[PDB]
Amino acid sequence: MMTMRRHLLLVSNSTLHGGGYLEHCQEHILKFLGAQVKRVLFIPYALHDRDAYAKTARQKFEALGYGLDSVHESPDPVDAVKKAEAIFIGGGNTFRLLKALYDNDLIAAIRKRVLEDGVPYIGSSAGTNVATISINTTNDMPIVYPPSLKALELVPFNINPHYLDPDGNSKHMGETREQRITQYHEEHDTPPVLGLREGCFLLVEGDKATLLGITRARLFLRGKNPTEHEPGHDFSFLLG
Amino acid sequence: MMTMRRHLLLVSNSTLHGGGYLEHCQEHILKFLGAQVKRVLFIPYALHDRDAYAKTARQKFEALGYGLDSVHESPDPVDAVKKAEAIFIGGGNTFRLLKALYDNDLIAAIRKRVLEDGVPYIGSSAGTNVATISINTTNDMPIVYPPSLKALELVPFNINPHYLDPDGNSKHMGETREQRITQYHEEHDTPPVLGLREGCFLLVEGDKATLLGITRARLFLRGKNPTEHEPGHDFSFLLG
Ligand SMILES: N[C@@H](CC(=O)O)C(=O)O
Ligand SMILES: N[C@@H](CC(=O)O)C(=O)O
Ligand SMILES: [Ca+2]
Ligand SMILES: [Ca+2]
Repeated sequence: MMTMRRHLLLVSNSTLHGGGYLEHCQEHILKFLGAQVKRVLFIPYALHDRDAYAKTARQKFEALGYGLDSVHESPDPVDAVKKAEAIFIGGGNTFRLLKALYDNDLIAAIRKRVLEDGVPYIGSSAGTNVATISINTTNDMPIVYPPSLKALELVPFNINPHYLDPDGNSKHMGETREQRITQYHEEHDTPPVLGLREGCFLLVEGDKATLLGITRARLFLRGKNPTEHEPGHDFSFLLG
Repeated sequence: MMTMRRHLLLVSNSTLHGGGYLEHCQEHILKFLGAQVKRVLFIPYALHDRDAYAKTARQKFEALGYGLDSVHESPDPVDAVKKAEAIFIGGGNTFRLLKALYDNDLIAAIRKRVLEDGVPYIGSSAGTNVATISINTTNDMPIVYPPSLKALELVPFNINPHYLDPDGNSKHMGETREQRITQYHEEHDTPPVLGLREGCFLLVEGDKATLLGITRARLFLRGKNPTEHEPGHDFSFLLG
């Protein structure tokens, strides 16, 4: 089971407006990884310029006291995952990210490292999407075609990051985020969808899940009214 | 070739705020279908309640002087397409729509009816997406998984419907529509992306294409600055 093995920090978004990269969650990253993790394995696949992405993430994690290895600089990404002390998958285009995880044979390897070996996993945004059962509730454009929407399944429910309340000033006739999720929940056997607004994130420790941050999360359950939850809320019931 | 065979009316959105279903484009529908088309074959697959969707579309098209058959009430959808005088694919969830076109074996049948038999095609929003080479530039959530993102290819370029200018009042850190398309244009061999704002639509007659409506279209070319185009603009250069 998961009880003493699963460690996830699932961030909705990397940056608050006017703030620094990972600044709003930097204390939680520090607590989550702890003092005994020396190096973090970064996965930059969600963005096109992997070199510049790794440089940005390395600057921040080195400022936090961690070395940073990018899997795109490893000659054997599978081996890099098998040796990682901690894994951070950054945001970007979720379809591009998931296809690249499949293309580099990393789905099973990351699953084993996190769920069986207890290696801590950080996701930001698209990296949070691929931590879930599937990317059915990403906001991103399908710029490439992954072989499946199934992802790492580190948790069995879906997440909608960057969750956005409807705009009352708006005459735009496109779907609201809630309307899009409602349509998902018309399809067969779909699981709960956790809408993490920007500024909030989910800490998973075994079979415990906790909302952290400074904003509310909107939970979408199939056939039910959406419910709103304050930082500190216990989401353990979403875990098996 | 296409010169005297292809007839498309590609609408960005069905309804102006405060207006009626297809009201803003109803005159163009009338000119496009003409007086000799008696019945329109409707494809409601983009929405979950196909019965209610067909009822809504039937009310409008009957008010415009056309009978309406919904392919979801046909016992052989392929045969219904082969006999259609005109085809209208309505908006909804583009992934759900495309998967259902594939599931009902309608991609080839619709392609033949439109491109070889000269049958007029109307798309609205998601129905405009599936008229293009692929649905890579839909705004919709991947609530189901079609076998491919390739669509009808009635035109060889991509369309982004409901195109939305960035919000200057907004502190939301999610991608702007332009940022999403730019990422598409980082992938290999991608074609032009026509951003149809709400209120504008594309009329295709053979190898001629014209912007119609009351709003501007933003054209995205790979590696180039986006360009803005007024109603009446000649987009024929996007066609082969
Ligand atoms: N593209 C987003 C993910 C999403 O909104 O689904 C990000 O990684 O920032
Ligand atoms: N879901 C939209 C299509 C899109 O925005 O891509 C519609 O059919 O209205
Ligand atoms: Ca991010
Ligand atoms: Ca529509």
